[PDB]
Amino acid sequence: AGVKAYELRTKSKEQLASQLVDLKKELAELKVQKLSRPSLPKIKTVRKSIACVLTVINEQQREAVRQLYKGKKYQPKDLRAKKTRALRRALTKFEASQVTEKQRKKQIAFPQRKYAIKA
Amino acid sequence: SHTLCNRCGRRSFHVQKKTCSSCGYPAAKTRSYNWGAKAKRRHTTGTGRMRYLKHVSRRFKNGFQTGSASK
Amino acid sequence: SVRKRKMNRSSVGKATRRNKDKQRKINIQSNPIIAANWDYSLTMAQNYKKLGLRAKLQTPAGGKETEVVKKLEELASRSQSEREEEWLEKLYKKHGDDYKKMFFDKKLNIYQQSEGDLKRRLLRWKKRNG
Amino acid sequence: SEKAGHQTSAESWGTGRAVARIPRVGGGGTGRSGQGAFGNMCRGGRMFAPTKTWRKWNVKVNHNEKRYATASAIAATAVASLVLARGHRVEKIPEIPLVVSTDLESIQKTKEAVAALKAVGAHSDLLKVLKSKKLRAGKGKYRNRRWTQRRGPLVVYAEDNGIVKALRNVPGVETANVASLNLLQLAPGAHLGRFVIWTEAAFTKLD
Amino acid sequence: AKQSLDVSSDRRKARKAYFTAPSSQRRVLLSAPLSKELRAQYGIKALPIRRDDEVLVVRGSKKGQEGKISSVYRLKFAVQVDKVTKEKVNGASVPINLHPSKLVITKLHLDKDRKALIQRKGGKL
Amino acid sequence: VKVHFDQAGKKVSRRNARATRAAKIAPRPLDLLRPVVRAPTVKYNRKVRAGRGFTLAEVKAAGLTAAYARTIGIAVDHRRQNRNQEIFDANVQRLKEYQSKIIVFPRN
Amino acid sequence: NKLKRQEIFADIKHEKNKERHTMRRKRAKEERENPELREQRLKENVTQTIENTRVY
Amino acid sequence: EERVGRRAANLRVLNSYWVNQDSTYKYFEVILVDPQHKAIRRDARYNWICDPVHKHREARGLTATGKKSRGINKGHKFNNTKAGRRKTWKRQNTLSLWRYRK
RNA sequence: CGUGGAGGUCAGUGACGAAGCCUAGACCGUAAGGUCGGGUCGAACGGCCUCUAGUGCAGAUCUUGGUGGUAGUAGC
RNA sequence: AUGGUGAA
RNA sequence: GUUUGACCUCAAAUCAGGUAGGAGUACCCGCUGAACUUAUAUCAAUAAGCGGAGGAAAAGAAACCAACCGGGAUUGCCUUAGUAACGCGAGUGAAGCGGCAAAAGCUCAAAUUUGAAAUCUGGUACCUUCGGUGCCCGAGUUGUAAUUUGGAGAGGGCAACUUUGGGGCCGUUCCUUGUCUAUGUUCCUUGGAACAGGACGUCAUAGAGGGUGAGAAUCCCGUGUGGCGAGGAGUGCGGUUCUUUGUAAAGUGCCUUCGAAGAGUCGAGUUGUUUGGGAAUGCAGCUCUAAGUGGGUGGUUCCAUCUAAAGCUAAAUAUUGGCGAGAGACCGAUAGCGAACAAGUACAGUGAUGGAAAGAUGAAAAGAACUUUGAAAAGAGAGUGAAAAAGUACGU
Ligand SMILES: [Zn+2]
Repeated sequence: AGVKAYELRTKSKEQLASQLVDLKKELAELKVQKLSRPSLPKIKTVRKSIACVLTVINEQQREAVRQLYKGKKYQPKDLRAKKTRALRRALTKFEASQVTEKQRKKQIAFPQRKYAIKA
Repeated sequence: SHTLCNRCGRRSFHVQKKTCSSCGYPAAKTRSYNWGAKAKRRHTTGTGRMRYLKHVSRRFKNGFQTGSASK
Repeated sequence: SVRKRKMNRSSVGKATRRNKDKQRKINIQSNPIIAANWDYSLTMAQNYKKLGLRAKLQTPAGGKETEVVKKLEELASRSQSEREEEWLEKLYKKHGDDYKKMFFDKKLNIYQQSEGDLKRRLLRWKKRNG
Repeated sequence: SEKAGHQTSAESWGTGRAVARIPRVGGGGTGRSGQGAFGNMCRGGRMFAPTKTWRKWNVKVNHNEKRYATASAIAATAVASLVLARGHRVEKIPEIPLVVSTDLESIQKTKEAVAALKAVGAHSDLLKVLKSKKLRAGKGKYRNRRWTQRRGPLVVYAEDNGIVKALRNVPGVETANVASLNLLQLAPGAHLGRFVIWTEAAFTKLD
Repeated sequence: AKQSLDVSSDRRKARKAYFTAPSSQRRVLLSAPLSKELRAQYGIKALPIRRDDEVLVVRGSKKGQEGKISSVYRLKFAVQVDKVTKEKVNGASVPINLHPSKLVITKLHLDKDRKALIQRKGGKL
Repeated sequence: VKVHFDQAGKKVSRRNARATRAAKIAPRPLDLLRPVVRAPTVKYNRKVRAGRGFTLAEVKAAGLTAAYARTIGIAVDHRRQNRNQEIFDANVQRLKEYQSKIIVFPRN
Repeated sequence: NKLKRQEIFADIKHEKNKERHTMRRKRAKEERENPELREQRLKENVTQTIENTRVY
Repeated sequence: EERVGRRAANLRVLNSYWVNQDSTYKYFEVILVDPQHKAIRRDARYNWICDPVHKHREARGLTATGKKSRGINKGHKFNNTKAGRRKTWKRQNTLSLWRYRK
């Protein structure tokens, strides 16, 4: 068997670091004993556990960074979206929909009407 | 006569001229000409790995959605 | 196409899309009455003729009241600010109905409005009061 | 493909080499070097007179000639001997041309439609289809042309109320309107006298 | 005759899709009919076949043989049934590959997911 | 060499676009109201054809202003002048018929 | 790939045949040294002829 | 315009005018608009320049001087060059064929 | 006369064997070619009216591929 | 002819 | 005041907020650009090279076309038309009108808000965050806020004038996406295997298609029609509503007073380029350089049309590149893209570059257990498989 992400989600940073250190030590010991046996499948399991622990730690760090950057604009680029280079620029919806006073007055005075031509 | 090129490693880096006769290194623009259709094909996008360009089409199909599922 | 061959060979998976059927299938979404009566089986011109609504005002190129009453059925189906009301009250119980005198009221008529505008505003205020 | 053949790079050695003057590929080591190219006689070379997209595909036909052909095809359907010579099993039809009551157009279920067709002597024609189903002969088996079958009876209606959908699934049977009366359906393979099952409304509207 | 324009009646496309279909799709592909006795019970004709299910062979040289499925070979588009093996000349026993479409299910291995699927498919339990 | 192999495809695309426009524009007749115009060049001086839009004078005579007329799907031309008092009368009659035959829904 | 399949299995057959030949030679030498081993092997190995495998 | 645009890549060329001249040099004043600035982006009268289609207008000759140099104007004076000097070659050198030959 | 494909047609042929190939087998036609007798073969093809062409080889110091005399010779 | 490569 | 501070200019910051490089390149927009090929003409405003964006690009609402009873953005097709015109040979070669597809018009400059720079960038605290409010600072008066582009337009008075915005919720439209929705495996013959023939049943708005030991509607996956969901885009619209705000804004007719239009620009001159263009129009260097009842474009001694030297705009339009789909009277391993397979791979070249050969066992490896001659390779027995006259050198 192996560790589960949801189980680690309920552990503090220090506990996650200790678990990561223990798993790394176990992986190193297994690697030192790799030639002792023809094949030990537990190496893959411990590697997957280490990867999951690292992912959980990175997620916690990123959530903390987001929390400490809450509210203020111009947040670090990494936390921003990754749509594409072209879509980031070019008149975001509010700027695109902006209308001058004259055009707004003309639209309000003479808005497009719905009608039918039989009677 | 020639050495491996850092940009492409084609072994076409002229020591005397300190430039690559294939990709044009260290020129800013990668060397390529219309008459060299075979040369263009040999270096056309897709021959390599396309680490980021591969998933662009898949991401667009989802509208560049951001977040996570709701279960 | 080198890119097409790589994509087909790659295990990433094509972002498959299917919208050919929806090109022919169009849903009317500009009127509730028409939507409940529109027949997708018939063509746009055929549906317009069935509902009685003209499709093309000009003569169509080439060769060639059941529901209209519903639209006609639905076809047949301001206030003054507190400060403005107070100012009109001062005009009233300073001059009454003599708009000519009110036109020269420097103290109350801060803005030199015409007699017609003053009388119209006074009538509007009266309509909502005694 | 236009680029076919011309992709290879080759040049003519010329006289003095005691070999054919056909252009040959340059280079060496790959084996392809020295191989002839740029010729319909050469393997992998450009084919003589490559086929081009701008070949005349469609053929213009006079409208009056089309109307005459359609009228002749329709008239050929009223002759039992001519229809029999077309291969349709009309030996047991009550009358020719066959006219059915207008209620036929209102049939929705396929079972009812096929039962009605069988009851009017069209059972033999229907059975003719689904028995001649044979695999395509030649290279057309793998070009979306695997299966071929004999044409079934044709049903003509003044207006559609479900008959077209009812008879769509049954093999061989085809449905058409009086306004169109497709010549291809009427006379498949440039052959006159197809078995057509008309309707009272369609018969009246034909006038 | 097809009516939707989003479905292609091309032999080449169907052949390419079938051979390159993923395991998840192959699970739907590897479906076998249920015995009429079970059909009256659950009111369902065919269900996906899994290892724990018991099936009966009704086609091929091994007709009339029934047993539990040892494994589901999705890669080879075949399944293996217990007691259905080919005895090699060396004494080894090799299970005989069988397509699920040629086998009739005599018993079904019930589970929460299996019961949910049966209910979703209009069946009764 | 260019060959129009997409004639049927182009026709289908145009029909689909018109159907989509009708779906988006259900009550209006997919277009505006055009005037009657006499063609020039002698050879066509005796031919009457649809124009771009009614003149300002025609719209004013019809009983409505150009700004409001444009919202009722009436084409208005600000550069076309009136010189013969028969096409003007025909256009006025056409505009009156259009006004009589139109039903306008309220804003709310 | 046809060439890959042909080449890979061609080498495998040669190695298998060489190993079988060496094993058979060593077994023959040991049987010459110890004939009883040949009898023990024969008592457990049968040619499994069609006649010997009658199905009653 | 091209010289100023190349150096000021982030800027967009809007127009230019003459200011002074010399026996050895001629001086022109060029106006450029920064589409990145939020003031221009939120300005309806000028937010159109932010569209990517208007990138390097002077390079494609879309400016007042560029359009004039292309001979794009209404009148018989520019009939032969109404829509450029390149598309005409494609128009005249293309043999149009229909499904049913005319 | 013959072939690639298509519309029609024989409710055609065919795992009780379709195509191809071989045949010191015969039959039919002046011929292009077609039919059948026998062996291998295994899963498509043909009788006939039309449409269609990348449609028929004895050579082009022809192209791709395969095999001989020279020759177990010169030669290493 | 155009675009590039090398060099007692 | 022998002194301080402002305006203007010039530099530094690993200061805060921002952007351009390149790749791709079939289509577009500009510069540049030859020869073979044919008797300045012509290949040819082509090939190649250079710079710039997109899903289309340019152009686009006349200093237009016309001399008619006048038409009224640009764009693409037919037609005009192989005509005018040029060259007068060879040949090149348009455009108005007419029909079709689609139609949306607008944004600045120019006359004082002056009884109130009322405008906006940026920092900060909050909120209902593609943003909103309060405060602060700066940009701006060498002009940011209202209106107007001759189609005029503006300041006032009279209609017993007319009219009015903002934000959520669910529905509705679209995108992604999961799922349900009919019928034999009945009998006989043959076959290794029935998916083959005959007999008897059933569904068909589902007999397109694929797989299952050989041609399967009824074995499965699937197709026809409908049903049930989940996550996103959006104000295209129907309700539900919470707000409205203020002597606030807009539209029509009448009466009065005003009433502003783009200069090294047109044009002439001169030197090169472009067209088959006779009024080189158009574009390119430069001496010169104008008026506002004016100027441009034309035909007749007068009249006809427009208002250039500023800009934006979806539509019909192109597409051998990209993503994703539907098809072929197309080729079928010497064919078809060079590449059906370890194909731009092996391989050759100091390098720009060139560049192939290679598909199929058998249904299932059941891939020959075991004996035996064999430096190693192959055989002889024996055996699976319908076939080894299918041996991983395998469809014939
Ligand atoms: Zn390089």
